[PDB]
Amino acid sequence: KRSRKESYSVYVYKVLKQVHPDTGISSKAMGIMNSFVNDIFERIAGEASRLAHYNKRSTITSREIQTAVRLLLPGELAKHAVSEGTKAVTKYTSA
Amino acid sequence: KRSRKESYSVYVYKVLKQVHPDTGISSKAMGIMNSFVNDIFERIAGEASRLAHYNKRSTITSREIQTAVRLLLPGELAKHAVSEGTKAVTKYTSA
Amino acid sequence: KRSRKESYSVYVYKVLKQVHPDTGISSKAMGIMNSFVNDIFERIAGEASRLAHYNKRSTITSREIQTAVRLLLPGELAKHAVSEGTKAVTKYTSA
Amino acid sequence: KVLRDNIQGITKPAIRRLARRGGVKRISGLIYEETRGVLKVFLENVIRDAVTYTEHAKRKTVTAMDVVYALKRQGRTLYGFGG
Amino acid sequence: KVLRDNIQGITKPAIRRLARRGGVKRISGLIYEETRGVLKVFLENVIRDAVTYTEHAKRKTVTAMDVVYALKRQGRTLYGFGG
Amino acid sequence: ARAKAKTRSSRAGLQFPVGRVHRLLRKGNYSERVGAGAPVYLAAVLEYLTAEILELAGNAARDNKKTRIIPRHLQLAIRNDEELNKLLGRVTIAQGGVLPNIQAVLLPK
Amino acid sequence: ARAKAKTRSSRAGLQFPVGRVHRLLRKGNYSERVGAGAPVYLAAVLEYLTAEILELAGNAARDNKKTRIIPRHLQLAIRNDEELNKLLGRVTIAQGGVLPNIQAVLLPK
Amino acid sequence: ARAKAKTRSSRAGLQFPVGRVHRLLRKGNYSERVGAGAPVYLAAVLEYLTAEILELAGNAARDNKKTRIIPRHLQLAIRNDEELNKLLGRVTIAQGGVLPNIQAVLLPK
Amino acid sequence: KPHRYRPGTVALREIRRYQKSTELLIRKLPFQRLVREIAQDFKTDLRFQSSAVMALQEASEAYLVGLFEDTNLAAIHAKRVTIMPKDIQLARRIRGE
Amino acid sequence: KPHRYRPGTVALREIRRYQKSTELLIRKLPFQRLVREIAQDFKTDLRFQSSAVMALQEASEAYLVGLFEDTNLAAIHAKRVTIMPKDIQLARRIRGE
Repeated sequence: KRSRKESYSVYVYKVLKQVHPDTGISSKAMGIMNSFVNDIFERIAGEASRLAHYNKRSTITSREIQTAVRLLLPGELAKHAVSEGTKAVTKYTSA
Repeated sequence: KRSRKESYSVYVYKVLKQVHPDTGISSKAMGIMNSFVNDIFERIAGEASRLAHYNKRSTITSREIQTAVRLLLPGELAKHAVSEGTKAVTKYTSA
Repeated sequence: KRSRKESYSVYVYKVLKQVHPDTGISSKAMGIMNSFVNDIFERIAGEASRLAHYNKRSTITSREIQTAVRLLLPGELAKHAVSEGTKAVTKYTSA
Repeated sequence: KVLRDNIQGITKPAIRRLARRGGVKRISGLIYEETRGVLKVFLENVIRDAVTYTEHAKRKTVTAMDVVYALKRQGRTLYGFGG
Repeated sequence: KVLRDNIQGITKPAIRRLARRGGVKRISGLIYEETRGVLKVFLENVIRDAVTYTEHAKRKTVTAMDVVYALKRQGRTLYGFGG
Repeated sequence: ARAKAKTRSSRAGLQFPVGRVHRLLRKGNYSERVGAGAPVYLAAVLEYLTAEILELAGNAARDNKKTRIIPRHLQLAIRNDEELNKLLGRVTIAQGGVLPNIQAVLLPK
Repeated sequence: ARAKAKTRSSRAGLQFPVGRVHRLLRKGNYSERVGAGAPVYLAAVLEYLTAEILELAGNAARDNKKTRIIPRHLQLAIRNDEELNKLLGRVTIAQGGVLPNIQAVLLPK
Repeated sequence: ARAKAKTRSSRAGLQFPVGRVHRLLRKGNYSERVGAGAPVYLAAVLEYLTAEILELAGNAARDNKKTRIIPRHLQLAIRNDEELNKLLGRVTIAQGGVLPNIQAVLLPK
Repeated sequence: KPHRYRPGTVALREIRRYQKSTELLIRKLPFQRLVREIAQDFKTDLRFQSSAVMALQEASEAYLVGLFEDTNLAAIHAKRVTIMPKDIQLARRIRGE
Repeated sequence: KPHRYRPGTVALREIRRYQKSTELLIRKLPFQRLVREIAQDFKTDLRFQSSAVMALQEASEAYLVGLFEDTNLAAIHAKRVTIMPKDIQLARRIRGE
């Protein structure tokens, strides 16, 4: 066959059926979605790397990730993001 | 008892001497040069990391370094820069 | 086989593969290159002997031939060649 | 084998359609050639780095991924072609 | 300590001085208010970024190196402060 | 004697893969040492970000009475949210178009 | 018993530290491994840029007859070279100021 | 137990033969004593001059669409720079010809 | 009498029409010829994916339509309705190229 | 009768002066007071290194002066010599903020 190629199609498709069970996707739109995921992912990853370099910490942790999303994502979207992410932290710490 | 803070100051002062032995330096301009070399260094380093990530090379090589030199530096600066870089890496290869 | 005729061909070939890897050589222009290198060598070496004579100095060193190239070859190429020559004598001083 | 003039291949009505999408309702006659010039500049700046990306990859066929890298370095990042 | 009306602490002739550095030949009297507003927006953004940096740093004090980082991530890099 | 193979995304209760992004940060070269909770954090952030943009897109698709999402609706959704436009002002969408916008002086009397 | 200590900057024959740049790139986390010639090449291109910009600094200083440099002269140097301006459009120098520039319509007559 | 035979041309990091130039000065009958740095200095200046004239050879070859140098390229390179002309005013290049140069009064109305 | 609209009304109609639509404005084969032409100016004999060409043409049209909306803002700011190349030069100078 | 220059001549003189000079045109104490006042709004009881304050001083002056040649280009672009707030609004919106 062919070597496996990663995509974010199935996860966004679960997100869609959570948010709108009725609708479908175009593949062009899903290409934009994959580009969006990778772009925001690398932006926050670069923030994570630079902030970890700045305070001379050999680890990356979530604390600077709240720092990163609060600096990068503006305002109420960022504070919403803090809300779901920290509660996701609570479920992950409770396993 | 103190702990060091490094800079590029000695190298800037030396290269100031062999470009022009008879001229002086102000300290705040010399810090501007420090941060300038730091900024160019970080730009090239990030671009180099990105190129090494693109071609799935886990090792960074001078080939993509000079590729990034054309990538950032425009034209005249780029072609002369790859000239001294090439002749320097040949001197190191002989060394 | 015939006895060796020393010439300055291969060195100019090497320096052109630093300055233009692509471009080719005609042999009569190559003899012209040998004529430049020999003639300028003759001018500067005769001036070096002369300047060693006038200051009654027994030894040909870099400083008086620096004086001589500041004499004969004019201006910008002279001061640049001064720069590479100082660089070369300093790095050769460091063996 | 070689081509010498295709900047006129970007015709005036295509520029007019772009200007209508730009919201221009009235276009001077002097617009078209200077828009061609700035298009020339922008395409040079992107394709220089694009073929630079390509030649570092030791490829003689370009990839769209490298075009994505060229535009995102230039600050005009594109969605819809990564992957 | 606690102050109220420091937007007017940037005086009108100081704004005239910046405008003459900008090469403005004539300044309207209306100009100073929106220059205060634009300065307010810009400083608010960059110092929000800076306080975010230092609250990550577990420092109660503002450092210049954080200000350097905050300016350069916005695309308005400055030199001369150890960056 | 091994326990059941359970997934960390379910442990957070979210849908983006924790292990995939954990591997991505391990190979993306942003730190040599990675904390456990940060990939969970970012996965939740991105999944929510997809949630509001998908809500805006689906509402736009319902407004334009199409039941399969199209890039035009993505462009119209993102350009109509102020904070996402501040997030995404410098990005270009393939086959997207722009907002319907005419200036007042361009309109006739 | 052991080779005499001689630095890699001497081997490159250039003044910027090969070892410090090597160490900074190793702990700057840009790849898992680093080639030998790459930091040397980076230091060389940096010192070339410093060479030309301090040439501009020096002759701009002799324009104002001051043997010690001012960052004003640095801003003059950056703004009077078009490729260095293109490198440095979005960065400003401390106490840098602006070029002497007036619009022609602002002049009398 | 001898160290490896390594060359002074490499020690000066230049292409021109330091040893042969030293030998040609020694039997060129200019002094009975000669310093070590003088042939290195000569090697340096002759590298730089051959480098600049070869750059001129390269672009004078390239703009006439030739990838191999000709003495016409050499003549057009040298005679179009006044400083090399003051270096080489009394110098003739074989098959070099002259610059394309017509006096303005020779041209028709 | 054959019907003829007053000027600008039809122009506003293409504004609405191509602002509602997204489909691409330029003939793709001439611009493919142009990108091959300009690509050969750096290095000889490049091959192109059609995906790459279409991707770069969205990027190009986005850049152009951005600078047209800037010159719209400039021309309206100049109390005029017609764009002229000095307006575009103004916009390009303001953006910082 | 006492001497009095015509309008613009004096202004051109300090234009030349402040183009020549590099010193900071904002008074330091109310500026840093404003910085402390606004920084209080996001978190309480902040202390400032002085060099940070002077750094963000020239950052502010650079941002304003940059949008000032933007404003000047807009003003001369509209064939005027006096700037208006919509010039600054135009310049910022072209820059995209």
